[PDB]
Amino acid sequence: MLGFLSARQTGLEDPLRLRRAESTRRVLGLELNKDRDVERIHGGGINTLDIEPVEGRYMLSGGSDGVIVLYDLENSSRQSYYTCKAVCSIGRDHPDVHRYSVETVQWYPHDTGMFTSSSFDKTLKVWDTNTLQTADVFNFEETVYSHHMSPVSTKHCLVAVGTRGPKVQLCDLKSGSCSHILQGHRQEILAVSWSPRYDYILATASADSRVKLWDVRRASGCLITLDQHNGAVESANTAHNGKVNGLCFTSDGLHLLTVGTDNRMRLWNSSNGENTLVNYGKVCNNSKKGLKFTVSCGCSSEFVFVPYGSTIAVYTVYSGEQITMLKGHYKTVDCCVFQSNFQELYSGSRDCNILAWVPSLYEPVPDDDETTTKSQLNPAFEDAWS
Amino acid sequence: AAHVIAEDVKLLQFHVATMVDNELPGLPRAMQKSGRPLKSLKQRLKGKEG
Amino acid sequence: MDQKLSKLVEELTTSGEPRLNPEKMKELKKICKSSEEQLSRAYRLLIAQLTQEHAEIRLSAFQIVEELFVRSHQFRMLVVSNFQEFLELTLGTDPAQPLPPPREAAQRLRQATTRAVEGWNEKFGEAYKKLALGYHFLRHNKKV
Amino acid sequence: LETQFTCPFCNHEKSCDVKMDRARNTGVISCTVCLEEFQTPITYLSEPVDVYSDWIDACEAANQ
Amino acid sequence: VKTMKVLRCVCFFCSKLLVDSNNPKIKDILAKSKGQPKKRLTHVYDLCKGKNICEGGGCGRYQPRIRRSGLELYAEWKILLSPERVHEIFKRISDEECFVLGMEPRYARPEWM
Amino acid sequence: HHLIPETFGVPGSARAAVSELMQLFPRGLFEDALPPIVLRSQVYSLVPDRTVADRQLKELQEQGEIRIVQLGFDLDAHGIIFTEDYRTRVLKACDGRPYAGAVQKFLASVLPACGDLSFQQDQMTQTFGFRDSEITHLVNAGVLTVRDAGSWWLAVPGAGRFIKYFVKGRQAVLSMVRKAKYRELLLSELLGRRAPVVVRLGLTYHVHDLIGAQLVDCISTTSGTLLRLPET
Ligand SMILES: [Zn+2]
Ligand SMILES: [Zn+2]
Repeated sequence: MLGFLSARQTGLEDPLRLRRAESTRRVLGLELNKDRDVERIHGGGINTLDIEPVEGRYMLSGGSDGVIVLYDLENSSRQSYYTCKAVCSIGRDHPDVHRYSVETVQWYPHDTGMFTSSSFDKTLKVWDTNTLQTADVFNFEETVYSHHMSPVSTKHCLVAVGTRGPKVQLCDLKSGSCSHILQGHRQEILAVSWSPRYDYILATASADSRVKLWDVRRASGCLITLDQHNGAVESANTAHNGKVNGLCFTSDGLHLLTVGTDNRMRLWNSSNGENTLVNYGKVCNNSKKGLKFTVSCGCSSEFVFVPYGSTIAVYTVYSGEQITMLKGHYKTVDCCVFQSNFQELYSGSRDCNILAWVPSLYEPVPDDDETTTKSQLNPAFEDAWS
Repeated sequence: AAHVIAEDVKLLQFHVATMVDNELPGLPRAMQKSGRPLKSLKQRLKGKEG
Repeated sequence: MDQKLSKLVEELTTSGEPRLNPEKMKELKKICKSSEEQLSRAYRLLIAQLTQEHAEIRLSAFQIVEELFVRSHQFRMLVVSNFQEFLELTLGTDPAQPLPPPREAAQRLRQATTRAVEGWNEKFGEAYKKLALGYHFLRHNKKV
Repeated sequence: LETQFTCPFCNHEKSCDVKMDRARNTGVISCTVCLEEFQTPITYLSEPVDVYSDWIDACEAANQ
Repeated sequence: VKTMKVLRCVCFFCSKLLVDSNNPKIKDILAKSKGQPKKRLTHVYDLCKGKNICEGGGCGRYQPRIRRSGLELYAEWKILLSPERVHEIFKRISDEECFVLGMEPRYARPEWM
Repeated sequence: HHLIPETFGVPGSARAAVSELMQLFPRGLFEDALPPIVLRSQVYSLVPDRTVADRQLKELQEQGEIRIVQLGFDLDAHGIIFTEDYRTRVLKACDGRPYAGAVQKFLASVLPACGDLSFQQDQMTQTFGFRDSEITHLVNAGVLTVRDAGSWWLAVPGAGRFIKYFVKGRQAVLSMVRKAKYRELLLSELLGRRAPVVVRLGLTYHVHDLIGAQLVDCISTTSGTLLRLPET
């Protein structure tokens, strides 16, 4: 540390280096609930989490109960230990509440005043955050597994919806259009994800074992089908020997991660679909529904956090190296989300907990001359062989 | 859509089937208008009158 | 060393007794106290012994775990690090992996585990976060 | 009678199966999509549809 | 019914017989069933019905568990078995192998069904 | 030395690994009819960095040193075979057989030029000029097996004997760990134990597979390497 501080003060190293090094060290030090609980509002499993992109203060949660909960993550108490309290909820008393489990919540990418929700009740809903009233509602023939709004598109406001139907659907919130379908897939579409680099490029994953990249401006059909063997454009390509149930672009958009029920994670070049041949080993993935997982941002290494049964596995994206297993939950983890500002990970599970994983690099320090106001050696940490 | 083409191949299969045998156990009879069943090639060949 | 640990944990867990032999358990405690490496191998032995398809071996190994959990921080850390599997092995929270026969020993194991875990929750759960989560999971979500 | 049911939580059709553990007089219904599970006491007269009905009733009882 | 029976008698991948033609238990059939093709098929079928692996020569690949429902076939892993590709595997059965199925290929190759 | 090491708290080649594993293969068990097969899993037991292993294997494929074949008994079941063994054994098996000329054509044309695990009918018909009857000759030879209509895996003749022995041996050797005390077994003790009659391919070959497939965890001990069933 003191070396980094000296090098920064003297301009020997760019201020980038201390910042990225310490961010990486913090990710390596994640510990369960060290400073922080999250308030138990849900009665069911936590299907989905989304941290607000503007300030990172607020987290939406959706669950198998159909409830949507909005949490405040900032410690506005003066204590070193605190609870992330629920600001407000769309509970079962609300008229517009979802009838069946809520499978994706996403903030509007450009300000916090609106958010979107989807559910196995075959709806996509648009919510006014200040009032928690729906502004628009879209209905579908089939249960929605996933939806996404483009994180970078200013030009268009399209929601991609993946359903049990074989056709991807696109809803235009500006016009209210929901007629536009993409017709290339053959089974249920389990994950959809817009490129963070390009306004118009949508990745889609399906139980047909295919990941397809689309340019939604075109009348032409899809661009690229990912072939895990690298050899041919559509006739037989598969990304996994199983269902493909999760997508995550890397934070630069240059690669796409995919996870599937073959228990493998695979890294792809997003500009042409080449399998980069990074091998992570067995990544346990039994999930028959979409799996949400996340990369880090702003670290010296790009990490990926992936549900691994009841654990969260951490890998280095490019090296394939398994770094740690975060070992908290009692049932399968369904989502995790990364707070980029402070390198804190939140995780939802079918055990109904939301758990915070927080960098725990060192303890509060005593003064040895104190009587009892020290940083206490609690007797729970003591042996008792007598 | 895959389920439409599945249902259409299923219907083609049913018609090619009822051309040879219109006395299948677990499927509806092929019929003319006014509802009379069609005579298949099997019923042409089968019985004492066949 | 390791052979003595092996023989002690066999003679304790093949015993079929309703309670531990105090002298052999004193020897096991002495070994565990003598080396973190041997305590770690004792944990890895007992968790494996708790897999045995016979309820009296599970009951014996659980009684050893209960005796050691009160007595070392490192053993508490180890046990709590796998508490999900431990509870599957000792309360049968997974209906695909139920407790083995006999029922008469399984009822002893289940009661003793419930009592022990509630005691550990009161004595340690505020320090071991995953233990308090486990207790809540039992009480509210498996409705124990 | 039907022995496979629509999940009350995830709305997937024919996603729930019943395991009749007669020896312990208990019945477990489990959804393969969301792994929500419910346990009810069963009698020798009891059948999969009685376990499913008990689960739907317990769900509507929890909505109160 | 013949389609189902022949599928249970050949490798779903290499289209060789699911039992060794050279085995004494099949040379028994080929002696005791000359000119009796239906008898050949019946005795080859009741040998093959218990196999699950192509080793018996052979590839190593496991085999399905086909079941009829009306006019549909289900291949156990629940794949509904297409008539195409059933054409493909039948197309690759050798004339010597289908002769042991009792299907003289000069007159009734199985893919023609 | 004084800044970069502070950034975070965190050599056998695939060619060497393949060449070592290839000697564990019992050639006489198959009358040498099979070319020696090494599984991709076993390579990861000697080259623990799976990414480096896979990339070096891909480079050996591009030099044409090795063939990768899908063995179908599991999703990841890839056999690694030296091209010259494969070519020699297949030509020796084809001598005077009726499919022989198409197999000579395949080994003279497709395999020198393609690394693929599978071929589609478009390539086979138009790029390499195979007649549809020649694909039938290749399937009779065992060099292809039907993947799907108009598509085929590259295969090894007689792989069923190996695959049978491997699948049963794998379950046997894994049960030797499962049944031993604590589910623990020291590797030196296992390799010293009289192998089951089920374990026909040899016991070291299987421990390298099991370790590479992550079916067993190695734990290092003062007593040496210890096998365990993984917490999974
Ligand atoms: Zn469900
Ligand atoms: Zn075969």
